[PDB]
Amino acid sequence: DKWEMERTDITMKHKLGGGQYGEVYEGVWKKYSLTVAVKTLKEDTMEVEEFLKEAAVMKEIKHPNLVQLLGVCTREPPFYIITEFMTYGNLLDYLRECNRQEVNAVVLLYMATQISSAMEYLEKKNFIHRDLAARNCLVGENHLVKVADFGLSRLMTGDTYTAHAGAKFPIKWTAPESLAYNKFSIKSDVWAFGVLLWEIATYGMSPYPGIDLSQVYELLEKDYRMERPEGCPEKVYELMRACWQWNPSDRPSFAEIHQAFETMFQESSI
Ligand SMILES: COc1cc(Nc2c(C#N)cnc3cc(OCCCN4CCN(C)CC4)c(OC)cc23)c(Cl)cc1Cl
Repeated sequence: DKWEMERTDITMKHKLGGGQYGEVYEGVWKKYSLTVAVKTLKEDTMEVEEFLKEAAVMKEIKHPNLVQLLGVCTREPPFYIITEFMTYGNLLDYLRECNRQEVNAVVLLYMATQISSAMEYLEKKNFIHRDLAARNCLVGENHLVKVADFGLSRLMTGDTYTAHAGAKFPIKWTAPESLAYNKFSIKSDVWAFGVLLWEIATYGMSPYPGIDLSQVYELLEKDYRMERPEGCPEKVYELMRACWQWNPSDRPSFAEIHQAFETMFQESSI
Protein backbone atom coordinates (compact mmCIF):
# COMPACT_ATOMS: atom_id res chain seq x y z
CA ASP A 1 0.00 0.00 0.00
CA LYS A 2 3.07 2.25 0.43
CA TRP A 3 1.84 4.05 3.54
CA GLU A 4 2.75 0.73 5.14
CA MET A 5 5.99 0.46 7.06
CA GLU A 6 7.92 -1.85 9.35
CA ARG A 7 6.95 -1.41 13.00
CA THR A 8 10.67 -1.97 13.63
CA ASP A 9 11.28 1.31 11.77
CA ILE A 10 10.05 3.28 14.80
CA THR A 11 11.46 3.32 18.29
CA MET A 12 9.09 4.37 21.07
CA LYS A 13 10.35 7.15 23.33
CA HIS A 14 7.70 8.47 25.77
CA LYS A 15 3.99 7.98 26.39
CA LEU A 16 2.24 11.30 25.74
CA GLY A 17 -1.22 10.08 26.75
CA GLY A 18 -4.03 7.97 25.38
CA GLY A 19 -6.92 5.66 26.16
CA GLN A 20 -8.60 6.23 23.82
CA TYR A 21 -8.92 5.45 20.22
CA GLY A 22 -5.48 4.19 21.24
CA GLU A 23 -2.52 5.38 23.35
CA VAL A 24 -0.09 8.01 22.01
CA TYR A 25 3.73 8.08 21.99
CA GLU A 26 6.56 10.35 21.12
CA GLY A 27 8.66 8.23 18.80
CA VAL A 28 11.57 8.28 16.42
CA TRP A 29 11.46 7.25 12.76
CA LYS A 30 15.01 5.89 12.66
CA LYS A 31 15.98 6.14 8.98
CA TYR A 32 15.15 9.87 9.02
CA SER A 33 16.17 10.49 12.63
CA LEU A 34 12.77 12.09 13.00
CA THR A 35 10.66 12.70 16.09
CA VAL A 36 7.15 11.52 15.25
CA ALA A 37 3.88 10.91 17.07
CA VAL A 38 2.63 7.33 17.14
CA LYS A 39 -0.90 6.19 17.96
CA THR A 40 -1.00 2.57 19.07
CA LEU A 41 -3.58 -0.20 19.46
CA LYS A 42 -2.47 -2.95 21.87
CA GLU A 43 -4.62 -5.88 20.68
CA ASP A 44 -7.49 -6.40 18.21
CA THR A 45 -10.49 -5.17 20.26
CA MET A 46 -13.79 -3.83 18.92
CA GLU A 47 -12.06 -0.54 18.19
CA VAL A 48 -9.92 -1.87 15.33
CA GLU A 49 -12.47 -0.85 12.70
CA GLU A 50 -12.34 2.67 14.19
CA PHE A 51 -8.58 2.59 13.77
CA LEU A 52 -8.26 1.85 10.05
CA LYS A 53 -11.19 4.18 9.39
CA GLU A 54 -8.92 6.99 10.63
CA ALA A 55 -5.90 5.54 8.82
CA ALA A 56 -7.74 5.28 5.49
CA VAL A 57 -9.09 8.86 5.67
CA MET A 58 -5.78 10.46 6.71
CA LYS A 59 -4.12 9.22 3.49
CA GLU A 60 -6.63 11.22 1.40
CA ILE A 61 -5.61 14.51 2.98
CA LYS A 62 -2.85 17.07 2.44
CA HIS A 63 -2.83 20.66 3.75
CA PRO A 64 -0.35 22.96 5.60
CA ASN A 65 -2.77 23.22 8.54
CA LEU A 66 -3.81 19.58 8.68
CA VAL A 67 -1.72 17.09 10.68
CA GLN A 68 0.42 15.20 8.14
CA LEU A 69 0.14 11.39 8.07
CA LEU A 70 3.54 9.73 7.60
CA GLY A 71 2.94 6.00 7.85
CA VAL A 72 0.82 3.17 9.20
CA CYS A 73 1.31 -0.38 10.51
CA THR A 74 -1.87 -2.34 9.95
CA ARG A 75 -0.99 -5.97 9.16
CA GLU A 76 -1.14 -7.22 12.77
CA PRO A 77 -1.12 -6.02 16.41
CA PRO A 78 0.10 -3.77 17.65
CA PHE A 79 -1.24 -1.11 15.29
CA TYR A 80 0.53 2.15 14.41
CA ILE A 81 -0.69 5.43 13.08
CA ILE A 82 2.27 7.73 12.52
CA THR A 83 2.01 11.50 12.16
CA GLU A 84 4.34 14.47 12.28
CA PHE A 85 5.13 15.62 15.81
CA MET A 86 3.28 18.73 16.96
CA THR A 87 5.82 20.05 19.42
CA TYR A 88 3.67 22.16 21.75
CA GLY A 89 0.74 19.70 21.92
CA ASN A 90 -2.96 20.63 21.97
CA LEU A 91 -4.21 24.20 21.56
CA LEU A 92 -6.42 24.30 24.68
CA ASP A 93 -3.59 23.60 27.16
CA TYR A 94 -1.41 25.86 25.06
CA LEU A 95 -3.81 28.84 25.30
CA ARG A 96 -4.28 28.30 29.02
CA GLU A 97 -0.56 28.21 29.78
CA CYS A 98 0.81 30.75 27.36
CA ASN A 99 2.38 34.12 27.86
CA ARG A 100 -0.42 36.37 26.68
CA GLN A 101 1.95 39.24 25.93
CA GLU A 102 3.56 36.83 23.43
CA VAL A 103 0.35 35.08 22.34
CA ASN A 104 -1.49 38.34 21.83
CA ALA A 105 -4.37 39.55 19.65
CA VAL A 106 -2.46 39.43 16.36
CA VAL A 107 -1.48 35.87 17.16
CA LEU A 108 -5.04 34.72 17.98
CA LEU A 109 -6.04 36.06 14.57
CA TYR A 110 -3.19 34.14 12.96
CA MET A 111 -4.47 30.98 14.66
CA ALA A 112 -8.11 31.48 13.62
CA THR A 113 -6.88 32.18 10.07
CA GLN A 114 -4.80 28.98 9.97
CA ILE A 115 -7.64 26.81 11.25
CA SER A 116 -10.23 28.32 8.89
CA SER A 117 -7.78 27.69 6.02
CA ALA A 118 -7.76 24.00 6.92
CA MET A 119 -11.59 23.88 7.18
CA GLU A 120 -11.98 25.68 3.83
CA TYR A 121 -9.89 22.85 2.39
CA LEU A 122 -12.15 20.21 3.94
CA GLU A 123 -15.22 22.12 2.74
CA LYS A 124 -14.05 21.79 -0.89
CA LYS A 125 -12.91 18.15 -0.59
CA ASN A 126 -16.35 17.34 0.83
CA PHE A 127 -15.04 16.26 4.21
CA ILE A 128 -16.57 16.90 7.60
CA HIS A 129 -14.70 16.91 10.92
CA ARG A 130 -16.71 15.37 13.72
CA ASP A 131 -15.03 17.19 16.64
CA LEU A 132 -13.74 20.70 15.99
CA ALA A 133 -12.50 22.04 19.36
CA ALA A 134 -9.32 23.56 20.78
CA ARG A 135 -8.39 20.16 22.33
CA ASN A 136 -8.29 18.69 18.80
CA CYS A 137 -5.99 21.35 17.36
CA LEU A 138 -2.24 20.94 17.70
CA VAL A 139 0.47 23.55 17.97
CA GLY A 140 4.02 23.63 16.60
CA GLU A 141 6.84 26.20 16.52
CA ASN A 142 5.94 29.88 16.15
CA HIS A 143 2.18 29.62 16.63
CA LEU A 144 1.74 27.09 13.81
CA VAL A 145 -1.64 25.42 14.26
CA LYS A 146 -2.88 22.23 12.62
CA VAL A 147 -6.25 20.53 12.92
CA ALA A 148 -6.07 16.88 14.03
CA ASP A 149 -7.65 14.79 11.32
CA PHE A 150 -8.08 11.25 12.61
CA GLY A 151 -11.79 12.03 13.11
CA LEU A 152 -12.71 12.96 9.54
CA SER A 153 -15.58 11.68 7.44
CA ARG A 154 -15.81 11.96 3.66
CA LEU A 155 -19.23 12.96 2.35
CA MET A 156 -19.73 10.13 -0.17
CA THR A 157 -23.14 11.16 -1.56
CA GLY A 158 -24.62 14.49 -0.57
CA ASP A 159 -24.65 17.02 2.24
CA THR A 160 -25.10 15.46 5.64
CA TYR A 161 -23.60 12.57 7.56
CA THR A 162 -25.73 10.72 10.09
CA ALA A 163 -24.05 9.42 13.24
CA HIS A 164 -25.17 6.05 14.64
CA ALA A 165 -28.04 6.14 17.14
CA GLY A 166 -26.85 6.36 20.73
CA ALA A 167 -23.74 8.29 19.73
CA LYS A 168 -22.54 10.77 22.38
CA PHE A 169 -21.26 14.22 21.32
CA PRO A 170 -19.41 17.01 23.16
CA ILE A 171 -22.62 18.87 23.87
CA LYS A 172 -21.13 22.38 24.14
CA TRP A 173 -19.47 22.33 20.69
CA THR A 174 -22.30 20.59 18.82
CA ALA A 175 -24.75 22.13 16.31
CA PRO A 176 -28.49 22.03 17.22
CA GLU A 177 -29.36 19.82 14.21
CA SER A 178 -26.63 17.41 15.36
CA LEU A 179 -27.88 17.23 18.95
CA ALA A 180 -31.48 16.91 17.78
CA TYR A 181 -31.31 14.56 14.78
CA ASN A 182 -27.71 13.27 14.65
CA LYS A 183 -26.99 15.11 11.40
CA PHE A 184 -23.56 16.55 10.68
CA SER A 185 -22.54 18.68 7.74
CA ILE A 186 -19.93 21.27 6.89
CA LYS A 187 -22.32 23.82 8.44
CA SER A 188 -22.26 21.80 11.71
CA ASP A 189 -18.48 22.27 11.64
CA VAL A 190 -18.99 25.98 11.05
CA TRP A 191 -21.03 26.01 14.25
CA ALA A 192 -18.37 24.12 16.19
CA PHE A 193 -15.82 26.54 14.70
CA GLY A 194 -17.75 29.40 16.31
CA VAL A 195 -17.24 27.70 19.65
CA LEU A 196 -13.55 27.20 18.82
CA LEU A 197 -13.25 30.97 18.17
CA TRP A 198 -14.70 31.58 21.61
CA GLU A 199 -12.13 29.21 23.17
CA ILE A 200 -9.39 31.07 21.37
CA ALA A 201 -10.71 34.50 22.37
CA THR A 202 -10.87 33.43 26.06
CA TYR A 203 -7.51 31.68 26.09
CA GLY A 204 -9.27 28.37 26.62
CA MET A 205 -12.24 28.93 28.94
CA SER A 206 -14.92 26.26 29.00
CA PRO A 207 -17.89 27.19 26.75
CA TYR A 208 -21.28 28.10 28.36
CA PRO A 209 -19.61 28.52 31.80
CA GLY A 210 -21.61 27.01 34.65
CA ILE A 211 -24.44 26.13 32.33
CA ASP A 212 -26.00 22.71 32.90
CA LEU A 213 -25.35 20.46 29.87
CA SER A 214 -28.91 19.13 29.95
CA GLN A 215 -30.32 22.61 29.32
CA VAL A 216 -28.00 23.84 26.54
CA TYR A 217 -30.24 22.62 23.71
CA GLU A 218 -33.36 24.31 25.14
CA LEU A 219 -31.38 27.55 25.55
CA LEU A 220 -30.11 27.39 21.95
CA GLU A 221 -33.73 26.86 20.90
CA LYS A 222 -34.62 30.20 22.53
CA ASP A 223 -31.77 32.01 20.82
CA TYR A 224 -29.47 32.07 23.83
CA ARG A 225 -25.84 32.33 22.69
CA MET A 226 -22.55 33.01 24.46
CA GLU A 227 -21.68 36.64 25.06
CA ARG A 228 -18.76 38.48 23.54
CA PRO A 229 -15.64 37.56 25.52
CA GLU A 230 -13.61 40.42 27.02
CA GLY A 231 -11.21 42.05 24.58
CA CYS A 232 -12.72 40.18 21.61
CA PRO A 233 -12.97 42.45 18.55
CA GLU A 234 -16.59 43.14 17.52
CA LYS A 235 -15.98 41.69 14.01
CA VAL A 236 -14.66 38.50 15.54
CA TYR A 237 -17.80 38.15 17.68
CA GLU A 238 -19.99 38.95 14.66
CA LEU A 239 -18.46 35.97 12.85
CA MET A 240 -18.97 33.84 15.99
CA ARG A 241 -22.62 34.89 15.95
CA ALA A 242 -22.93 34.13 12.22
CA CYS A 243 -21.49 30.67 12.94
CA TRP A 244 -24.24 30.15 15.54
CA GLN A 245 -27.23 30.93 13.29
CA TRP A 246 -30.02 28.46 14.02
CA ASN A 247 -30.34 27.44 10.35
CA PRO A 248 -27.26 25.66 8.90
CA SER A 249 -27.94 27.41 5.56
CA ASP A 250 -27.80 30.85 7.20
CA ARG A 251 -24.29 30.07 8.49
CA PRO A 252 -21.36 31.31 6.40
CA SER A 253 -19.07 28.99 4.41
CA PHE A 254 -15.51 28.29 5.50
CA ALA A 255 -14.43 30.08 2.32
CA GLU A 256 -16.15 33.21 3.63
CA ILE A 257 -14.79 32.71 7.15
CA HIS A 258 -11.22 32.20 5.97
CA GLN A 259 -11.39 35.21 3.64
CA ALA A 260 -12.65 37.36 6.52
CA PHE A 261 -9.91 36.27 8.92
CA GLU A 262 -7.23 36.64 6.24
CA THR A 263 -8.30 40.26 5.83
CA MET A 264 -8.32 40.95 9.57
CA PHE A 265 -4.91 39.35 9.95
CA GLN A 266 -3.44 41.50 7.16
CA GLU A 267 -4.77 44.67 8.75
CA SER A 268 -3.60 43.66 12.23
CA SER A 269 -0.16 43.27 10.67
CA ILE A 270 -0.17 46.94 9.61
C1 LIG B 1 0.03 9.79 15.45
O1 LIG B 1 -1.29 9.45 15.71
C2 LIG B 1 -2.13 10.35 16.32
C3 LIG B 1 -1.58 11.31 17.32
C4 LIG B 1 -2.50 12.29 18.00
N1 LIG B 1 -1.96 13.24 18.95
C5 LIG B 1 -0.83 14.08 18.54
C6 LIG B 1 -0.46 14.39 17.10
C7 LIG B 1 -1.28 13.88 15.96
N2 LIG B 1 -1.90 13.49 15.10
C8 LIG B 1 0.72 15.26 16.81
N3 LIG B 1 1.55 15.79 17.85
C9 LIG B 1 1.26 15.53 19.23
C10 LIG B 1 2.13 16.11 20.32
C11 LIG B 1 1.81 15.80 21.74
O2 LIG B 1 2.65 16.36 22.69
C12 LIG B 1 3.94 16.78 22.32
C13 LIG B 1 4.43 17.74 23.40
C14 LIG B 1 3.40 17.80 24.52
N4 LIG B 1 3.91 18.72 25.58
C15 LIG B 1 3.07 19.32 26.62
C16 LIG B 1 3.96 19.71 27.80
N5 LIG B 1 5.01 20.58 27.34
C17 LIG B 1 4.87 22.01 27.57
C18 LIG B 1 5.81 20.03 26.28
C19 LIG B 1 4.91 19.66 25.14
C20 LIG B 1 0.64 14.96 22.12
O3 LIG B 1 0.32 14.67 23.43
C21 LIG B 1 -0.77 13.85 23.72
C22 LIG B 1 -0.23 14.37 21.06
C23 LIG B 1 0.08 14.66 19.62
C24 LIG B 1 -3.97 12.30 17.67
CL1 LIG B 1 -5.02 13.44 18.46
C25 LIG B 1 -4.51 11.33 16.68
C26 LIG B 1 -3.60 10.36 16.00
CL2 LIG B 1 -4.24 9.25 14.85
